[PDB]
Amino acid sequence: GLAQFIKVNVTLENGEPVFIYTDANGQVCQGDITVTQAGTITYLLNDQTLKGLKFVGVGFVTPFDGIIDAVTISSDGMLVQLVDLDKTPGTTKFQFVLSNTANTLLVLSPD
Amino acid sequence: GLAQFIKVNVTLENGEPVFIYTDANGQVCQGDITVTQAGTITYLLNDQTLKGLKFVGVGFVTPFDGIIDAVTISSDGMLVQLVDLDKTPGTTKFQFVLSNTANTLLVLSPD
Amino acid sequence: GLAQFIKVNVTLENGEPVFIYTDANGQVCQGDITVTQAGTITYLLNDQTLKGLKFVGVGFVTPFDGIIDAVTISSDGMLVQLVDLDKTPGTTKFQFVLSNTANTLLVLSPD
Amino acid sequence: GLAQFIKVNVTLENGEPVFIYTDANGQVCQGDITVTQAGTITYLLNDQTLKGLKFVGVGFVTPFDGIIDAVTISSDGMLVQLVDLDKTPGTTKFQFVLSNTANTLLVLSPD
Amino acid sequence: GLAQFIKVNVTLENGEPVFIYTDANGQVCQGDITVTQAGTITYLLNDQTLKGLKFVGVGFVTPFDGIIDAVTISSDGMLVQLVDLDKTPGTTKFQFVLSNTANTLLVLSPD
Amino acid sequence: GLAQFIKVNVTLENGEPVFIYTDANGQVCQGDITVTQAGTITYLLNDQTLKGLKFVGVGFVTPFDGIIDAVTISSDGMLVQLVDLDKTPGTTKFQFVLSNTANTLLVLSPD
Amino acid sequence: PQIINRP
Amino acid sequence: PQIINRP
Amino acid sequence: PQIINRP
Amino acid sequence: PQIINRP
Amino acid sequence: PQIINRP
Amino acid sequence: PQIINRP
Ligand SMILES: [Zn+2]
Ligand SMILES: [Zn+2]
Ligand SMILES: [Zn+2]
Ligand SMILES: [Zn+2]
Ligand SMILES: [Zn+2]
Ligand SMILES: [Zn+2]
Repeated sequence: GLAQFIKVNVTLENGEPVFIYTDANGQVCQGDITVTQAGTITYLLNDQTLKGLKFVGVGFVTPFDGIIDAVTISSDGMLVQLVDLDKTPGTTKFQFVLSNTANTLLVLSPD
Repeated sequence: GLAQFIKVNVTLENGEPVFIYTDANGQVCQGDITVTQAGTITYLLNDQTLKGLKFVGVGFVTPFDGIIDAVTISSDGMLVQLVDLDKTPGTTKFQFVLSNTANTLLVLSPD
Repeated sequence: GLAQFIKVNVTLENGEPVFIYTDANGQVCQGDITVTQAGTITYLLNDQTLKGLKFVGVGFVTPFDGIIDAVTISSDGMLVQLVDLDKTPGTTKFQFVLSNTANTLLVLSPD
Repeated sequence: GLAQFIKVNVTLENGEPVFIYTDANGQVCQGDITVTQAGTITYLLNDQTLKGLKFVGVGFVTPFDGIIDAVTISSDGMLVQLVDLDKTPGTTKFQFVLSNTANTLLVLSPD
Repeated sequence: GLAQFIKVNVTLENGEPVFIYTDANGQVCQGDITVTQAGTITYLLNDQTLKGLKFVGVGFVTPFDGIIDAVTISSDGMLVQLVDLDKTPGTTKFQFVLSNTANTLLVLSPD
Repeated sequence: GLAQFIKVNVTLENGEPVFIYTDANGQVCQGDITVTQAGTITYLLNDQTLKGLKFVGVGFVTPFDGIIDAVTISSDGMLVQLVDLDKTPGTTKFQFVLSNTANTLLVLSPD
Repeated sequence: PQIINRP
Repeated sequence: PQIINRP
Repeated sequence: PQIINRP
Repeated sequence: PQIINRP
Repeated sequence: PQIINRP
Repeated sequence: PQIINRP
């Protein structure tokens, strides 16, 4: 399989989080992966908000669709990985889920 | 303040979760609270999916807007509460965040 | 229902914790709630001990009496809420349970 | 030092927990340790309540008195140990703190 | 990068765990990865011990050598991934670390 | 029983952890306990690495051998205890398992 | 503290 | 859902 | 983001 | 219970 | 380390 | 197991 890597840069604009994805070549993208083989997608948190963001998981409105097989997370909340093991065809949408140190609300990336 | 209570009924349709909110009078609603005073909103999970859903928090795309001050959660994942302490005026949108026992993806209610 | 709010002020006297409850009007009280309808009681931690107190739950010597239906807690340990859903008549006594950063003993409010 | 062992038997009477301590010789006691040297006290949970009790810690109204230096707990909640490392003279009172599977209230042994 | 996948089959022989690694082609191997590019190694637990094994992490006697950059783990303990982000040259040895439901000892794969 | 106490001093040499055990008399030893009666062994972490080490458990390649009955751990990761309750005869080898704040790899003491 | 339920 | 604060 | 599986 | 330390 | 049980 | 990095 292929191991893809995307950096999740989070800044604040007008006091609220903005998610900017950058790829291996440092280019801004939308952090979509059209996947053609079994593999992994690794998302690395670059928190520039001063709000103590940490990944707590990856959320799905259609979590049983089989497009993503599993989610793994590092102990420090700096990395999350999506595993696609069994190549279920189709498309799914997801939102990162993060804790923050300013309040007890979870943070979601846009739908 | 006022303590409001809403039941979060989760069923599966076509294999995927459907969120139906019911109010104190057992009526289906959209589980919105137009709030006029400081208080609490308590959401009670009624999981009818057989997928072992548990609340893990409440997520916000604009988590620093001050509309909701805090989130509390029960140890069994059956209840989450929103606290509105300081009456910040405006509107916010949120999505429930749940774990499940079928896979390691988090479940979100619709955006 | 009614949403009641009490601040749990913790100071140290002679090196040991003292719990002082204050109500909405900033008055010292004993942080008892005679409750007449279904609702919530929200306790807000104001830790002035320098011992890193955080709520970890609410403890009961008679936990199956039905007077309190559920306990919820915020992720930062700054809030705990008691839920009284089904109006079981009677009286119960409880003690706050807190972790601290000085040692690995849990802290209890007086019996 | 001395390693002492006490079994914490929990039964239900009139629907509520009763704590009965038994010593090495299977005798009922009050599970007090007058301690004369540095050592450990190990408490083993024998839950006969059907309420899924697990230790979550040991609580103290005077947690900074130095009589007990540390508390350790097993991953399954079946054991807690008190460590007395530095022989601070005096007396302290404590209450076991337990989770249960029937509700989200913590269980305390009597004050 | 390359995404490699190895199944960690755990059986019991003479009452104790035996770790057998199988590769993509279902062949037994030693579950070593000579790595030539940045990527991921995903380990999938197949627990055949009846002892309720779950991954809790991956342990290293030389954890600061930079050969492996990060470890991620799934919420159910069924997957762990090693991330090699920055291609530090050299060799490292590791042991899987697992919890079990029979006792409170952690399980290690052989050194 | 006997309560034995050993200090686990961790330093760094050539960037990697070194475990030095000291006994009650401040002597360096190998932190082995030949045990002749039921009791406890308490290990106290003295982390001099600046890498934020905390115990997370004690690991065994032969975890079902019965030599050690249980492991307990303090909430701050500064203490772990081995319990030997039922005097199973024989010998076992173990490795401390620690988290660190520099990376997400677990730290093991030598095999 | 104490809670008194008077439904 | 949505929450509307009208203090 | 979105993921598109084209096996 | 109670613990009494008599060093 | 190693533990040796000699009951 | 062992990992060998040959960049
Ligand atoms: Zn799939
Ligand atoms: Zn507000
Ligand atoms: Zn009730
Ligand atoms: Zn002391
Ligand atoms: Zn590296
Ligand atoms: Zn044994």
